[PDB]
Amino acid sequence: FGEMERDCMIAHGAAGFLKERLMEASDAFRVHVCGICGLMSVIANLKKNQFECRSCKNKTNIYQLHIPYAAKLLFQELMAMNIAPRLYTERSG
Amino acid sequence: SQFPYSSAPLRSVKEVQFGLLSPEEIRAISVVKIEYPEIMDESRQRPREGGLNDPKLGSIDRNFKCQTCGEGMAECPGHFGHMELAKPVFHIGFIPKIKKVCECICMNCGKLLLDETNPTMAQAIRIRDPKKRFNAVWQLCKTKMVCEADAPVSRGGCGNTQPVVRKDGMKLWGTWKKSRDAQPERKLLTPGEILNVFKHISPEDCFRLGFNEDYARPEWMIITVLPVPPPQVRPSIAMDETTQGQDDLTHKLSDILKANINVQKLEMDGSPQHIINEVEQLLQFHVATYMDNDIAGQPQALQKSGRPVKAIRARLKGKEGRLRGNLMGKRVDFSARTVISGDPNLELDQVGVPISIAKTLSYPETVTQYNIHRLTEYVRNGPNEHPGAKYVIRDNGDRIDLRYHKRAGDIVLQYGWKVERHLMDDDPVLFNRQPSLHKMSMMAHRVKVMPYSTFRLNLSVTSPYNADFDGDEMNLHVPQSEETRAELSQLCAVPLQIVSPQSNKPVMGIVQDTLCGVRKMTLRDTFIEYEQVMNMLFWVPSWDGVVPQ
Amino acid sequence: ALEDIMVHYDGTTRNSLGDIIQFLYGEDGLDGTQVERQTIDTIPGSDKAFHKRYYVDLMDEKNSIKPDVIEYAADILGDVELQKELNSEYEQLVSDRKFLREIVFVNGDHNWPLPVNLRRIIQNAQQIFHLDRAKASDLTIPEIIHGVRDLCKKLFVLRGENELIKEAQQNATSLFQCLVRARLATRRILEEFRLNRDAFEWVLGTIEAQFQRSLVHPGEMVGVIAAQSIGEPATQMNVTLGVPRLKEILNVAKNIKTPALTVYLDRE
Amino acid sequence: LKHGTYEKLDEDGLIAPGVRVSGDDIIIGKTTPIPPDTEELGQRTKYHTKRDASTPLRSTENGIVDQVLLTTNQEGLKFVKVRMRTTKVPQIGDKFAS
Amino acid sequence: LYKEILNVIAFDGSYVNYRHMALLVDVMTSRGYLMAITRHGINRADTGALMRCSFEETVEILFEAGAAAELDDCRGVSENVMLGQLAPMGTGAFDVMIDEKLLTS
Amino acid sequence: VSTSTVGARRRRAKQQVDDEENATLLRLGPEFALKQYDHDGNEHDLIALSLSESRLLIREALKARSRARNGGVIDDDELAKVTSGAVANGVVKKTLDYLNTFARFKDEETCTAVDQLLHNSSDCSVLHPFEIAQLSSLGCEDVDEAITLIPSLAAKKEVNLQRILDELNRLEDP
Amino acid sequence: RDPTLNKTVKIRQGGYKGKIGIVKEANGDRFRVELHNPNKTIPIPCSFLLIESTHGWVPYEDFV
Amino acid sequence: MFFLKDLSLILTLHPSYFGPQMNQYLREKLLTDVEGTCTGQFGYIVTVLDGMNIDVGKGRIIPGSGSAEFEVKYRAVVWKPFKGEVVDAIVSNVSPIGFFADVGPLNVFVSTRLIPDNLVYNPSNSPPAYMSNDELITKGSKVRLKVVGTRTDVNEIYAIGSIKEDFLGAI
Amino acid sequence: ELAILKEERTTTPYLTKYERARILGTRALQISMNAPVLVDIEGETDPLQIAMKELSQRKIPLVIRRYLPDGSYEDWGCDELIVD
RNA sequence: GCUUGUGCUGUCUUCGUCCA
Ligand SMILES: [Mg+2]
Ligand SMILES: [Zn+2]
Ligand SMILES: [Zn+2]
Ligand SMILES: [Zn+2]
Repeated sequence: FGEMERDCMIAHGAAGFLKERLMEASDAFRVHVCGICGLMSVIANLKKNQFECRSCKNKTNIYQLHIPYAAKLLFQELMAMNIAPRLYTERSG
Repeated sequence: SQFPYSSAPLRSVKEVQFGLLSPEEIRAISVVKIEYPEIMDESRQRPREGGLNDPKLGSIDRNFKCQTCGEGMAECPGHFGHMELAKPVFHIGFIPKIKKVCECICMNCGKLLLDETNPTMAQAIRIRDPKKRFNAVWQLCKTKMVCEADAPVSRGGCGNTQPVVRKDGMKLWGTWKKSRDAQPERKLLTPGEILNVFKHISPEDCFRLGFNEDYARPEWMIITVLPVPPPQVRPSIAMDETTQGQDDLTHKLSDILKANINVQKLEMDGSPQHIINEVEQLLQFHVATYMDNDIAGQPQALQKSGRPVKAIRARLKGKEGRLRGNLMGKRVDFSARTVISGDPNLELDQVGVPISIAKTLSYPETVTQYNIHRLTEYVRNGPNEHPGAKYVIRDNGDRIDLRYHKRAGDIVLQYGWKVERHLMDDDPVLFNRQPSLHKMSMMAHRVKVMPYSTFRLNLSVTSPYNADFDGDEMNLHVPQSEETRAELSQLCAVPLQIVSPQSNKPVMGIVQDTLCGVRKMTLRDTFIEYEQVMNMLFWVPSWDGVVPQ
Repeated sequence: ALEDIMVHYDGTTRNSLGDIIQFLYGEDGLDGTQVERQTIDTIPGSDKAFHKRYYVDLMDEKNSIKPDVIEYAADILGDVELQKELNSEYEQLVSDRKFLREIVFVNGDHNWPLPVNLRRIIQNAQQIFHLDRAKASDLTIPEIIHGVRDLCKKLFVLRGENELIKEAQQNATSLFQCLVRARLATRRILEEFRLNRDAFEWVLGTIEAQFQRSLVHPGEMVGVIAAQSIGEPATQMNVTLGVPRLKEILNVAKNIKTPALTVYLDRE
Repeated sequence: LKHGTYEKLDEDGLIAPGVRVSGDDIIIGKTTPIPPDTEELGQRTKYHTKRDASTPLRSTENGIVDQVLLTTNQEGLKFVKVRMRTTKVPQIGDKFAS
Repeated sequence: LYKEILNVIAFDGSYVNYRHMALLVDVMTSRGYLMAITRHGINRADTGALMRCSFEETVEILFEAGAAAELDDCRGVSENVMLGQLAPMGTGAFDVMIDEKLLTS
Repeated sequence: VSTSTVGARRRRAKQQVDDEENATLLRLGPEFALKQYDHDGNEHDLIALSLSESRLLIREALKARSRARNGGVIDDDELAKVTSGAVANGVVKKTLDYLNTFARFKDEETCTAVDQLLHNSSDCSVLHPFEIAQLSSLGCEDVDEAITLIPSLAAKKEVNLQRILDELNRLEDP
Repeated sequence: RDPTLNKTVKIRQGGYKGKIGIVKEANGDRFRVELHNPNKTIPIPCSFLLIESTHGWVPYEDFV
Repeated sequence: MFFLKDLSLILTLHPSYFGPQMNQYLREKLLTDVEGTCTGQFGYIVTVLDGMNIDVGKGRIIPGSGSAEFEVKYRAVVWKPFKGEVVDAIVSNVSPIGFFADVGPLNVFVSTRLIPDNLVYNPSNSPPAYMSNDELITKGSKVRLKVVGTRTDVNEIYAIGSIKEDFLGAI
Repeated sequence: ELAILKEERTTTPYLTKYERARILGTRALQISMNAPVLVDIEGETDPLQIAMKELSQRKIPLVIRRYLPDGSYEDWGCDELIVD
């Protein structure tokens, strides 16, 4: 599903179909993010039910996101080049 | 519902804040320190701790679990490590920016060469945009070549003359006009010295330069500690049945770590300055070509085969890069492709689908009291007969593969379960031909299951697709949800696309032998007898049963 | 370049930053699939033909409405209030003719894409209400005048009571109101189309409903549609022209291949 | 092992000419040795010492085995070639030209 | 600009509706000066870094965004596409709430 | 699970010493700071509650809920059993027992008089609400005892602590 | 596991009478048999088969 | 110490409950999910004031799943211990390593290393107790202790007290 | 604050095509997940057809929140928007 | 008494198919 097909689906106005194509029919992934630093550095043990961002030293302000696996890979490669992409779930102003 | 339960609330991303990573943050988010170049412990499995494939960095194996989060390969995202460098080095992407900042400030007392007393400087301060603010401040302070001990009343200036800094390779040279003519000396500006100078810059001066005290600090452009990506970023491959080859990034990190140990041992034992310079330039070259191997004006880092090293930068650019190749467009599931054929006996919004393609593709239908009997009939039919089904999905998400189930005839369906039934008649599907020049290249059709291995189209839709039947192929996409089916059937359907907004005229018409025949049949001297008239009238689906006089 | 441009619920066209690109999409706020070529009847012709077609004089007996087309033909001559209404209609038509001929279309072109096909609506009304036969019409002239005048103030492109909103709304429907007034003229309705009361009310309601249905929908990604609509002809295609000239225009090249001036001289 | 069948192989690990083959069926049986696990704790005849490296037929193809070749390579190890034969009848969607 | 584009399009007999070229030249002249449809025109805007990097000069744009501590508000379609979210366009330009008042009936 | 009305608090670089919870230093953290915000965003003060005030509030709320659930038609056990959840029932039973066995003021009017004395007093206009709650809860008898148990009151020597304690003992039912 | 998997079989009834095949899938009575000449696999009930043995063709019941 | 706090909860409702009784069902679900819970950030939530008149607002339909998400804001009474605070307690169990007390729902453990030496544990006593010449502390005896450390769990709080300072011990 | 009072609503009173598609999809999904139906179904079984029947009779219990570019919004009931 | 096994490389190069 190339870029031109994406533009055609934008021109149709079908946002739900585009989201389903690019996530459910492809690399859908779930990550946890700290609510303070906004980094994907949470250490989650789901069956032990314990979450922790060791850097920010917090256990309660943690969320889960559904993002493409390629987006996760891109953010990790950016982090490898010392760039800090921080994902926040609220606006500031 | 394909992910195991987590008590963390589910939210979406509203803002992305960019910035640089501080050494404190790199040390804090790390789970282990990488200091051993050897990948394998003793060539007897169980990779060495503190190495580039430490088991705390994450698990990329089916039977092994991550020692940091305890999750399996499917769920573990990978964890970062760090690698302390013996000497600081430049980040290859920020060297011109470091040069411009060095021009902007004073190399001895870390202060801007000009203050707000100059009205032009105040105007340069006023602009909110950090890039333009930095550009203006740089355009001003570049001219100023001497720190002012007193106000042009002491501004804290040390009075020293500002050198001329020129870039060559990754090395900056600061030419001081030491005290008409004299003998000027150009001395190397080592990364440690610039780092120390940047570290003394006040927060307010940092803000004046367009940097941010919290996220983007000027001394963080110098690498003192290197984050180590998890194995998920740099997976190993299986070249043959036995030997497995390491990724390019792993080899480059091994080279960096060897150079670091070399620098450290050399400094500790005995220090001829020339040898220090050689080995430290080797370390700088390795760190620079680990991130950018397309540096102009110097040779590329090569593999043992002679092919150049694949750097991180080259993973993100081009058609096959991360952005264009895996985010703006990707390969998707639930799709089909085959040759297309014409069918005069199909409706305008119908598509003929081969039986094998209908058996392969599926739609997950929710079991309700309106369809439970039909769905259990489909489940009894099985994955090899049409109309059948391929999977039964429980509420908890466990799939039941109907191929390898010995009691598929004894499966009882509960409300709320999902059945992945075969593609059936009148299911909306998206149909597409490349290149997709306009929005009429993707339209939603209705499925009709037919024999033989081609897709079948009404001939009036061949114009918007720009298709013919001399070998062309077209793609088909199956929606997987009720909302997505409604979107396809109410927005992208073929009848809704008859008139195009480009020229406010139709894009579909009568073509080919239908056009020739309608010209021939409507000539003034064409007459038809009663029996043929009855046949032609019965051929009309919308005919009301009344024969005209 | 155009991917993030969308029509919003206030009618404006904006990008992802909220910067306004157009205060109304297409300067008329209409969808590109809802317009057809129609002729504006006040633009062409001579002054004699325009006067003969549109002027109704209730004093002179040979330049009035025909007596076999209206049942009230007797008590019509000599009225002054009705003559004032007819004069107001004619002055509005003359103003429309001046406006179109002097500001909008100066070369006399009068076949332009507009919404709501009026000819189709009129012939549909004629077919539905059986407007054939020489039967006189019961449609009074003030009814025609007030119906057309009220119709020309219910074509809502923008909603609101602010004065700027009203000015923009009046601006957006100028050409369409000119078309409607040129077609639904009193003499034309009474003689050429021969509508009655029921047909007239049906035509007014149909015009209003169809104009409401021709507006662009908020949420449209008109930028991508414009990009595809411009790039599609480029696929199928001494002054440089074609694809190199399109490249020169889109790149804003400083040195074009064939610079040229178009110099116009004074009349003499 | 793979999901395909192995009953069409002979003692020498090679299929014989004249046998019907469907997709994924195994036509060449090959194994490579592997250092045994702690299964010497006691597994009389069921301790794994080999890993399967067999060659399956292409999933989209089927036909008849036409000829099986056995020889030795330049180095000196065994070397096999299996040829499959099938008939293709024209149908809807096949390309022709003058 | 509209006259030149119309000349180029209409020379070979083709026809394009006015609103498309009007939107194009309005984007090309909205900033007070001529903005070319190139990286020098498009990528010198105030849009988000993620939206600009996906066109051209990806790594340079990301390095500049990191050094400048840019904040992407994720309002464009490209950011939501590459984050796997419902883009604020078409059917995603509004929200759907549950009408408790009507449900009483 | 439940989220406070205070949000944001993003990453920075400075570290402060007024971050650890400490009753003696009167550092109650951000979520229990002296300044709070309601659902309307208006200014709001931290609301401490003594055992008398807490007992009155829990009894009032529980009896209101019990009356509402019964169609608008005193025992602690039945009132605890009104609530749902076995662990919730155990928690409310433990709180009811703790409050009952340490109730300094079981009367509404006595609690009202205590609250008015501890609020409208000029000396108490500077006292932190946590200090007020601790004084009304622990039932101290001596200034030295109160200072030892509550170190924050040592720095506030402009408070007529002894007479306030004697008034509290007088109001306390023997 | 059925004793008829990967065994040569002959069809005795229906539209494919007298065609030699091999049993590939056998779950509940609907044996999947590939046909030697037509490159296809067809479903068939166990009643319509004839399993080869060392002494001629045997019916399904008389073999299991 | 007890406090009044303005709390919020996110409640997700399945479409099968989209009926006229949606508001009351959400209220009872909120009560069952809030009353008696223990969150380390806040402490212990004991009761919710005005529990039958809580505004729930309008729920937002989650795209792709149909279920509505509700934001419910409420005021509740919350109790949380603090480091360095002196509170009363009741001894619940006696052990050689120390004694376990109960402060409402919270259980506080005090080790012998934080107990004065004269309060020697007597296991022969009926019931077993930590007794001195003039003091005798056993099960059910009123004790005044000072909270020194607090341990936070996923949905539990563990506190550690001490009685080695003045104005502590038996009361 | 961001909410706009019902008397001064200035957006179009007609249901757009995107809103119609999204409302039909959401209602069909809810019906397929066992939500109560507010219209009498004669013999209809398909959730989308039932949703369309509900829409034609103005019985869909959903609210559309239309967002303005500045951040404010208007709330419109599905029963007070004109549908063609 | 006897029970059926559960998956796949990477990187280049060349030749092709349908549009343009
Ligand atoms: Mg072709
Ligand atoms: Zn964090
Ligand atoms: Zn892990
Ligand atoms: Zn200086």
